[PDB]
Amino acid sequence: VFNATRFASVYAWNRKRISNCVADYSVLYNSASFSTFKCYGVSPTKLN
Amino acid sequence: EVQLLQSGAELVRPGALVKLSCKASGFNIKDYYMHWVKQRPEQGLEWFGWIDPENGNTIYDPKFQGKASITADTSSNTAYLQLSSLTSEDTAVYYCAGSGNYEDAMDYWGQGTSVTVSSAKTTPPSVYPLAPGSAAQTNSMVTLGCLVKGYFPEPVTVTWNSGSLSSGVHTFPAVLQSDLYTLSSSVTVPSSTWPSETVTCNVAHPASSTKVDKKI
Amino acid sequence: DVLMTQTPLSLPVSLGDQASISCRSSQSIVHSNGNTYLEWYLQKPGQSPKLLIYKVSNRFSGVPDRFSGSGSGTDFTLKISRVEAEDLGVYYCFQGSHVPRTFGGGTKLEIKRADAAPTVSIFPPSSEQLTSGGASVVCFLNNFYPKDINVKWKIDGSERQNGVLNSWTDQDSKDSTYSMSSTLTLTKDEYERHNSYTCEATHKTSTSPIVKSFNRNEC
Amino acid sequence: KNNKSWMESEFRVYSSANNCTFEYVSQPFLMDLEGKQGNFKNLREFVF
Repeated sequence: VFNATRFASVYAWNRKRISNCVADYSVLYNSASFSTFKCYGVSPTKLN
Repeated sequence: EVQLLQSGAELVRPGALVKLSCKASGFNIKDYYMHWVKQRPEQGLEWFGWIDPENGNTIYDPKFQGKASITADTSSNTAYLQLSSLTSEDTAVYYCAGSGNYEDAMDYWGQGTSVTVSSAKTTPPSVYPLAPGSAAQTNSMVTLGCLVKGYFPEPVTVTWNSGSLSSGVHTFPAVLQSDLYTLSSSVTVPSSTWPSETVTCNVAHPASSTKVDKKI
Repeated sequence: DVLMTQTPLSLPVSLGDQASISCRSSQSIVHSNGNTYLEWYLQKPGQSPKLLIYKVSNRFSGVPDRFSGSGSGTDFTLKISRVEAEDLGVYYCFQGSHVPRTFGGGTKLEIKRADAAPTVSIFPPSSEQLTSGGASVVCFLNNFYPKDINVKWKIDGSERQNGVLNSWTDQDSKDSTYSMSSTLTLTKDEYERHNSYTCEATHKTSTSPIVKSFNRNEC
Repeated sequence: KNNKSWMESEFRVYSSANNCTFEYVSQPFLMDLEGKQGNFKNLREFVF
């Protein structure tokens, strides 16, 4: 998803449903591979 | 007799796409399979694929995979074949088949659509007469010709004496060369007519609204 | 990817005779129920293929009774009890089954008659065409059988292939013969730079090609 | 007939599907659809 070849336009933003799988957020939040990262309402550590 | 109706011919530039229609006549397309075919004079018939209008399943030959998709219109009982990414090798006559009479044994075929991949544009013909030269070219019957060259698309209506002369009249199929077509016509007439009686070849190309009357 | 070969490639049969077209398949399609998934077709000159026999042993509706298919294993043949003029065309074999369908090379059928070599005549380029800046040499071949024939052009005795267009006609409805045209496309400079042009016809009924020649100044 | 096949040919299960919130697929395998003569040699019981 984050490395897909193309993304939809800002007005045509795609809404994708993710379910029936597991999420490993350790590689995402803690890799420091992204310029900016913030969360609203819940801290990233708690979400894990 | 169940028949399938297709477009007469298509003119497409390289890299573009065409959509060939196949309208059902005398049957409901939803109850029968539909097939498509590609044919060229050098190899003969080449099978393209089949589609099930009611199931939606489609199978495409590897020779055409990635070049075309098959669909149909339920309301009009019309089957459509989309031919895209075409090149010179794709110039072929395409047919559609279906209406197997509730059995996977029979089918009915349309007249076919001639699809040509070229950049040719409508060009009027250049008509010149083929008249005898030296007196040595004389027999018991006089043969006269009429050449049509440099036109597109084929064919060009060629006759003699405004259609009043038909005995011995022969017209040959056109040949494509360098985005242009060429054909010839000839008529054999009694020696008592030529040169005493004028023999005229009439050439008409409705595509370019060209009409030439050349006497011999 | 089924492979099949049709034998013979072509065969002439006179009116009232019988025609036999055979096909060989690389996969067995013979069934114990009496049917064989191989459909026979006839493509008349200038028309699309029309189904003749379905499942080999069952004749297609609307087809004349003369058409009937038979065979077993991987070798199958189509038999016409009596052949007519309207039977002219190319016969194709069509395997069925639940795999990507396959087509054959086709077999050509002709109406047999007394063999005759083509009559070759050449017309020089017109004065108007030469004035316009072009030139065209037209060679007419008429009244030959069978259809199989080829034409080559020579300029001053040198083989010429560029600009040669050949167009064949269907079997005559009256004489049962074939006719065709051979046109050599030349420019004014090309035509005037040479003197002699020859139309050579290679036909099965003549070991030596039929030769017709003319000179530029004879126009 | 010959070339026994006995494989899926037509798909009448449903005409179309637009929105899918769940999906699951099992490993490849091959099941014998060929007809058999005599008594019933298989029994399948499901509770849903």
